[PDB]
Amino acid sequence: MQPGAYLDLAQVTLYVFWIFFAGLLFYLRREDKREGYPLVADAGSGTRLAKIGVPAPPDPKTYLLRGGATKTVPSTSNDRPNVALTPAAPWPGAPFVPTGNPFADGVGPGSYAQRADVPELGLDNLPIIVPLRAAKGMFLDPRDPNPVGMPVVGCDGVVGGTVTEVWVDRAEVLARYLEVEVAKSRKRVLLPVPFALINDPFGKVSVDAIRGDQFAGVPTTSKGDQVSKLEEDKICAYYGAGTLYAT
Amino acid sequence: AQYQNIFTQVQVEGPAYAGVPLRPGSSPRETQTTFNYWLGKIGDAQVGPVYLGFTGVCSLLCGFVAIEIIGLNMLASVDWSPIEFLRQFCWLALEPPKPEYGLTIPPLKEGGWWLMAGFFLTVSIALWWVRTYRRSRALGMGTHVSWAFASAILLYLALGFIQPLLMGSWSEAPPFGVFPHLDWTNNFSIKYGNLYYNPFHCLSIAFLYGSALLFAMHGATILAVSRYGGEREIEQMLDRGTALERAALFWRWTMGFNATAESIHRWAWWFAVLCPLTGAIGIILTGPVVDNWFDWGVKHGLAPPR
Amino acid sequence: AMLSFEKKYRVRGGTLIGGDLFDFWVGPFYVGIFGVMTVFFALIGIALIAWNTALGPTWNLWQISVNPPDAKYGLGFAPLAEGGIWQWVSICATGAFVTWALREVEICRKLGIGFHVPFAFSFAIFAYVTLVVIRPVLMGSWSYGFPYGIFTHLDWVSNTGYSYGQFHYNPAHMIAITFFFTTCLALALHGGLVLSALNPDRGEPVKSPEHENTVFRDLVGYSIGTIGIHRLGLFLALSAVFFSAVCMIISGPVLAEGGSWPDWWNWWRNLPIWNP
Amino acid sequence: MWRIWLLFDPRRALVLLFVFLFGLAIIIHFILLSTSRFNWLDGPRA
Amino acid sequence: MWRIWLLFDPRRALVLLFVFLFGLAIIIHFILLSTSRFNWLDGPRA
Amino acid sequence: MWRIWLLFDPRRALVLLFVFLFGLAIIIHFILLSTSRFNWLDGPRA
Amino acid sequence: MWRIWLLFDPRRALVLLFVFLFGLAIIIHFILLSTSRFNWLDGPRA
Amino acid sequence: MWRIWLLFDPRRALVLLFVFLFGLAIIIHFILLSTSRFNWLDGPRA
Amino acid sequence: MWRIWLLFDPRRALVLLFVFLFGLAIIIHFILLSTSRFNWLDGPRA
Amino acid sequence: MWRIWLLFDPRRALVLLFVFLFGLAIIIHFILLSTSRFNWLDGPR
Amino acid sequence: GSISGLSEAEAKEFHSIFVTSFFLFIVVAVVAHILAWMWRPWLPKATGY
Amino acid sequence: GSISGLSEAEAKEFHSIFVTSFFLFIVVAVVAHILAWMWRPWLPKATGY
Amino acid sequence: ISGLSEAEAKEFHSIFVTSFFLFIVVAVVAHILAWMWRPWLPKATGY
Amino acid sequence: DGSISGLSEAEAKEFHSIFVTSFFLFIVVAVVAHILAWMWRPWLPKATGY
Amino acid sequence: GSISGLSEAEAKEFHSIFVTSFFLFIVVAVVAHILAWMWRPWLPKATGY
Ligand SMILES: CCCCCCCCCCCCCCCCCC(=O)OC[C@H](COP(=O)([O-])OCC(O)COP(=O)([O-])OC[C@@H](COC(=O)CCCCCCCCCCCCCCCCC)OC(=O)CCCCCCCCCCCCCCCCC)OC(=O)CCCCCCCCCCCCCCCCC
Ligand code: BCL
Ligand code: BCL
Ligand SMILES: CC[C@H]1c2cc3[nH]c4c(c3C)C(=O)[C@H](C(=O)OC)c4c3nc(cc4[nH]c(cc(n2)[C@@H]1C)c(C(C)=O)c4C)[C@@H](C)[C@@H]3CCC(=O)OC/C=C(\C)CCC[C@@H](C)CCC[C@@H](C)CCCC(C)C
Ligand SMILES: COC1=C(OC)C(=O)C(C/C=C(/C)CC/C=C(\C)CC/C=C(\C)CC/C=C(\C)CC/C=C(\C)CC/C=C(\C)CC/C=C(/C)CC/C=C(\C)CC/C=C(\C)CCC=C(C)C)=C(C)C1=O
Ligand SMILES: CC(C)C/C=C/[C@@H](C)C/C=C/[C@@H](C)CCC[C@@H](C)CCCC[C@H](C)CCC[C@@H](C)CCC[C@@H](C)CCCC(C)(C)O
Ligand SMILES: CCCCCCCCCCCCO[C@@H]1O[C@H](CO)[C@@H](O[C@H]2O[C@H](CO)[C@@H](O)[C@H](O)[C@H]2O)[C@H](O)[C@H]1O
Ligand SMILES: [Fe+3]
Repeated sequence: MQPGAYLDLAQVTLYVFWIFFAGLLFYLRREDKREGYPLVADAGSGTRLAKIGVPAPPDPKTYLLRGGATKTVPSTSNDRPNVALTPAAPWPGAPFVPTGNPFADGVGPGSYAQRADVPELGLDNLPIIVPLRAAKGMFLDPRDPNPVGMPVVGCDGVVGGTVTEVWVDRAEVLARYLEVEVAKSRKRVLLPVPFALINDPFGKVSVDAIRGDQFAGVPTTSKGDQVSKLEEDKICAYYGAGTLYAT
Repeated sequence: AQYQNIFTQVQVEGPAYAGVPLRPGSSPRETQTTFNYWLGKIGDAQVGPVYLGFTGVCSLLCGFVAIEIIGLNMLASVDWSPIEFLRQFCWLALEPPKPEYGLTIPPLKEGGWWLMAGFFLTVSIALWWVRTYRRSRALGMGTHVSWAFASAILLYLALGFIQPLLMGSWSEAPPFGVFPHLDWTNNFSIKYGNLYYNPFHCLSIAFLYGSALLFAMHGATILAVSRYGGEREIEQMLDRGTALERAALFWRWTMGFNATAESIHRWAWWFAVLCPLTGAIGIILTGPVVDNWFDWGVKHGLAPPR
Repeated sequence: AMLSFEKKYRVRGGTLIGGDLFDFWVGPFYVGIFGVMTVFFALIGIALIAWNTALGPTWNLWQISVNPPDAKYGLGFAPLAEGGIWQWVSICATGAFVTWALREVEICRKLGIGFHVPFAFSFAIFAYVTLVVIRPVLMGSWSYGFPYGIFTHLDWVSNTGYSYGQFHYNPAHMIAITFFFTTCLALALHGGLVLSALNPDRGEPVKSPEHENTVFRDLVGYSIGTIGIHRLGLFLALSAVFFSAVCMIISGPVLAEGGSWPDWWNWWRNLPIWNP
Repeated sequence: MWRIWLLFDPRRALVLLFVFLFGLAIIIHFILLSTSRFNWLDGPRA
Repeated sequence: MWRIWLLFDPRRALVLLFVFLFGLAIIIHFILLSTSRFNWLDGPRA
Repeated sequence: MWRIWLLFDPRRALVLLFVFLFGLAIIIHFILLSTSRFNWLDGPRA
Repeated sequence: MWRIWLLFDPRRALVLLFVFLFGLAIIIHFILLSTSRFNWLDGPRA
Repeated sequence: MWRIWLLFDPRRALVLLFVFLFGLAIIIHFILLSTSRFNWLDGPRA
Repeated sequence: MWRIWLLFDPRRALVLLFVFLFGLAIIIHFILLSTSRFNWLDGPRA
Repeated sequence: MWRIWLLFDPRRALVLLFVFLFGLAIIIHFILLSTSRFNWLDGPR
Repeated sequence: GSISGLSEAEAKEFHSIFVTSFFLFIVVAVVAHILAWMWRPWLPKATGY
Repeated sequence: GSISGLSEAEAKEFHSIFVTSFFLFIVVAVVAHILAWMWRPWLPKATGY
Repeated sequence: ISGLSEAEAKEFHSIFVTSFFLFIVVAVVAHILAWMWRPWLPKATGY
Repeated sequence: DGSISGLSEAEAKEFHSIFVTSFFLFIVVAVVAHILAWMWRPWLPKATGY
Repeated sequence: GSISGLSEAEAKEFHSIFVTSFFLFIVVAVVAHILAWMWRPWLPKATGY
């Protein structure tokens, strides 16, 4: 480290940084493995020992919740490991084929997770996803189109129903869902706003994920003024299935 | 499927939100609050309210003292003409002290005003750091934002204070000016060899590039899965839905590994913080330790003798 | 090989070319036909770089360099031993990038999500193509592309920069630098905010988005929201690269190679409001 | 060797074969243009 | 009554065919422009 | 040695093998064409 | 020594072995080609 | 004095103490190696 | 000593050991090859 | 002293110890190799 | 069954065809190499060709 | 069962075929190295070749 | 913890030990040959 | 259903009539301007200059 | 409607108008090219400038 020697302070500092950065990469890859481990072995492999990879998954982590409850991750009860799928070939890495109806079985792009069957409660213990008719003090900013009244068309031009309400998110003010009355049923379903183009044809709402006649199959809510997280996830997955199975 | 989530389609409007009640030990907020239609097209429409207490007011006062010193010197250097001031505003500056004064307090027209402006700007920046820490603590949250801000503060101090100290002269510092400080950057690179061959400069550039890369990736991913409710990153971690599952599986089938709804924000934090840290280290090493970076690169096989 | 929740997503379909022949996984990686193509292109490029290095004087990692052709060849094809290896490595790299983007498109189709990620990668591909294809063509010869070397393309950057007076006065360059620094700032802010909401102070419950709005309304008086921050991040990161590509397009093809950017700004100093 | 169409599907094999052949022809022509003796546009270099 | 348009869909073949054809035309025109003998804009570079 | 086809699907193994062989052939041809003694188009440098 | 296959999957160990061996052979061949004494294409002076 | 461990969990404090001591020892050794009088490998004449 | 295999998985231990040993051997060979005295390919010239 | 293992998981402690030891050993080796008196490969100059 | 999904009969049939094709490939390669050596030999001497 | 999932019979069969192939590979490599030494020797003296 | 029976652990340990020992023997012979080619550990004045 | 744009047939025909008239007046004025500009200084020189 | 949102008769009307407009564009382009050829003929003699 003397003047003239090959070793000097700058390269010592650089190697110190290299060691620190290796440590940081290990820490980050360790934090990355708090969901989805241990792995599920493929076909033709041993199932006696678990596969975890070389950065071993860390110990479970506990979060303190508002009411006083706790939540331990990984969330192993959200996986849904047994579904209606059959392997398309006996070798490892082969895709699966749905045995039944992918819209109702929840596989592929129409797959949902087993979330808690309660609504998100917000900072005052009242549900945040709420119809506008049950949120006192909120309106629709008349500068933008009013979807209430517009008909809804599927990916095939057929009209599936009409818009009767807009479900909003309290504490994050935003339109999250549209309530759709089906054509000939008097029943109500939900349509996620990111799946709809409001005013694509001048007086209509275009949904290019499912065909107009499939709105009858959208899952429904238990109560008419609140939605649980499981129901939200199912309603999103139903429209996600049409991206691949609407044909 | 055809609606990209870039702009809000229909905006919802309600009453203004006062805010979460503050932990005891803080002043009351303000009450003025308004809404903006254009800000609501991309994000949130509510503007305000703001919280001002002791630290924020003192920070603003010191920062304006420094800004006023700089501006009055810029007007005096142009003979107080506002026409000639507006004509060439980006070419004016408050120069650092002259090299013949060391670390003493120089005359006003030769470095004293520069030193006073630097002192008051530094006090302002430290008070704003204290304000970030205090506002984060007053709500029961962590302090990750203030410790990310500390790295930028450290690079600023290395550029203006630490390296001049270790070099023994105030003249090694940048001027207060738009184009003059770019000229100072160029001359700093030219004066100490070639700054491309400073390895910590290379690491800092790598982390800036990776910061842009990762923030583009994260934004695109969250916008792509927002149809399944992906933007609620906090609830998706306490109760994993299908949005984060699809987000993780995309990157797992793409590049072999993935993250969680929380660890990606740690990747973000660290790649953002490591840019000014490595930058400050490289700046502190330049001059006090190494005075010619190309000779260092030739010594360690970075380039042929050329 | 599958995550604990992955099995219900590994369904068949969603390809562009090839049908169900390449519709499988190798470990975690999906393959498709574009995966085969991109690994092929990458391996050919790496083998070509290694062959070009064997013909050179050193195996030093920092001194490896694949140099572009000489200016005497114009926009034609150069001999393999005197510039053609650079051209073929460029072709292979472009192919690898395009096939990577298309494989990402296939993965998006299979999962049922938006196509924002390949669209955002297209901007980086566009910047690379601007650096190695568009600007060399507008200038006249392939000799204007940068070398494929860890420390020789930095010398290319510095020589190109000093070929225009001081490159700091390029206005598109200034806008791009502003966007890059703002992107870094926003990434730090977003990461720290989410981490502080998920890991609160000692003895506190996990916070909510209302706390996240409140902390930035208390700090600076405004908060953009949870979807707004991701929109803004994508916007900033893409605008930086767009304006850097513009910055390089106007330097050389528009402003001559012996000109100065500092003297352009004199258009402001010569306005008749104050010029005489 | 008719047994090849029992292992493969002609509708996809034809696409793959045509793309591969187009790419190979492109490669060979590009390599030929790189030389001086076999350049059929400018001819031999000075 | 050609079965070729029974096993192979035309609307997907035409777009890829047109992409390849347009790319090839662009490539040939560029290669011709980048030469001295067949540059029709000005001519030889003297 | 026929047992190797009880572990690997012959279709995809065959196509991967062909891709590998084509890449290897291309690399060897480039390497030989890049030398001076084994350039079969222009000949030796001299 | 046959017990090594009561621990590792033979099917994937075989592919990993193939990849490792091919990479090693390529590395050695390039190392030889880069030297002067063992360059078997153009010869010593390099 | 044992009451200190009622404020700090021993594991975290012990890890931090070991990291701190190791870093300090490294820095002292390198400072000594930097000089001319206390360089114990090459010796004086720096 | 055999009890260490009741702690660690032997598969991951063996894969880690093999990767580590290959990396160490390759690095030692490359370090020797870059010297003048222990360069066994071109000799002690440089 | 046997109680330290009641405080730290033996697996993590053992892996971290081995990694630290190998890093220290290779760093000392490279520092010695960087000098002139203790360079054992090409010798002093 | 097998990981591949084939039976012993199908495996042996595919193996016979595979060996035949591999052998014709090797034969053509050997002829090409003989022709290339007659064009230009490689492996010079320590002083060159 | 076993960690791999195989039986002893399958392990022994695979090991027989593996050992055979490995030994043929080793023999071919030994012959290649003898020919390569006949073409160029390596391991020079401390003064060169 | 590992998931191994005690007998499996002892058998693995025995086989591991013999493999390690044979590897060490091969390395020692290699080093004897390498020293015969060119010795290292010069004197303070060079080779 | 209805129009993809929202305009009925009558509104469409009216907008089209006004658009055509405006475009035609624009084209006429441009043609006069070009005749005048040619009378000032022509373009399209011979292969050797003006 | 349909995938695009148009009927078959609407599509035929669209196609007729598209074709006739494209045809007028092509004919006026051809006239422009004839004029341009008369001004400055490309494809000149053996060495044109
Ligand atoms: C001074 C130098 C000092 C040293 C420096 C280096 C130090 C070491 C660094 C290590 C870094 C971490 C790597 C992982 C190590 C730990 C692995 C572990 O615990 O388990 C594996 C572990 C998976 O654990 P698992 O899921 O529980 O599975 C357990 C079983 O393995 C599952 O078993 P399975 O049956 O399901 O699958 C088996 C399959 C598993 O395959 C794989 O896992 C494939 C991947 C392997 C790992 C690849 C690691 C690559 C490391 C790259 C390091 C950096 C290179 C940088 C290059 C820069 C170039 C410029 O294959 C095998 O394991 C075969 C093993 C047995 C072979 C037998 C051969 C024949 C023996 C018998 C001969 C004849 C004897 C009898 C003779 C006759 C007697 C009568 O692997 C991973 O987690 C993979 C991801 C790890 C990160 C990868 C990316 C890291 C960054 C790379 C950057 C560079 C670019 C990419 C590489 C480019 C290379 C050129
Ligand atoms: C010719 C010039 C040299 C060069 C000279 C320098 C010098 C000198 C430096 C850099 C630094 C950097 N260079 Mg450089 N750099 C060059 C070429 C490049 C190229 C390129 C493609 O060529 C790139 C991408 C970069 C990029 C970078 C970054 C990696 C790094 C800046 C970090 C940062 O975010 O600071 C921006 C952030 C701060 C400065 C901290 C902010 C301080 C606080 C938080 C802000 C307070 C604002 C206040 C409240 C506002 C009111 C104040 C009053 C109005 C006055 N350089 C060439 C080779 N570069 C810096 C570095 O750290 O490298 C070691 C640095 O000092
Ligand atoms: C003396 C030199 C001049 C200067 C001369 C130049 C020149 C010349 C250039 C720049 C360019 C840039 N300069 Mg400058 N610049 C200077 C000083 C600076 C300073 C500073 C603090 O002083 C900063 C912050 C900058 C910043 C910038 C950016 C605006 C820009 C670099 C970003 C970019 O191009 O993205 C583009 C990103 C890419 C091209 C990435 C491509 C991604 C590809 C597609 C993916 C590759 C994958 C890989 C092959 C495989 C990896 C796989 C592995 C397994 C991991 N310059 C100095 C004053 N600058 C560049 C620019 O604007 O170009 C557009 C540029 O050419
Ligand atoms: C990770 C490193 C990156 C980074 C991070 C970073 N910057 C930060 C933070 C973080 C984490 C903050 O928390 C803090 C902040 O408040 O952000 C909103 C800040 C900040 N970074 C800032 C600027 C900044 N950061 C830069 C760079 C970077 N910051 C890095 C790229 C640069 C560059 C590239 O030059 C600049 C100019 C400020 C906007 C802010 C710190 C404000 C401050 O210190 O104010 C001092 C007060 C004065 C000078 C008085 C005059 C008033 C203004 C001129 C200052 C700005 C005030 C305004 C932000 C709020 C006003 C609110 C009113 C209602 C009172
Ligand atoms: C002739 O020239 C001048 C100029 O023209 C060139 C100027 O234009 C001006 C500027 C005036 C204007 C024309 C602009 C208009 C502005 C005003 C009207 C405001 C007037 C302002 C002043 C007269 C002076 C302003 C000074 C202020 C606001 C306070 C200054 C305080 C310090 C300098 C701190 C002292 C330095 C220390 C202690 C160093 C310590 C290091 C640090 C950086 C940390 C400092 C931190 C603290 C001390 C606070 C910590 C607090 C905590 C932790 C919070 C505790 C909890 C609470 C909530 C309290 C002036 C005055 C001037 O003369
Ligand atoms: C004796 C000790 C105790 C004191 C020292 C204490 C130390 C700690 C000090 C250290 C100081 C260091 C750290 C700081 C170094 C600064 C560099 C890091 C960065 C330089 C800043 C670069 C910017 C681009 C500056 C531009 C500012 C200017 C354009 C604005 C002018 C405003 C005018 C127009 C005011 C409007 C017009 C009117 C008249 C109304 O006002
Ligand atoms: C977050 C910021 C906190 C403060 C950070 C900085 C604290 C100060 C660092 C420790 C001070 C080291 O002490 C500092 O040593 C340097 C380096 O020799 C001396 O600086 C010296 O530089 C050179 C010689 O090297 C001479 O030309 C100069 O005249 C002399 O001053 C300083 O005069 C002394 O102040
Ligand atoms: Fe986020």
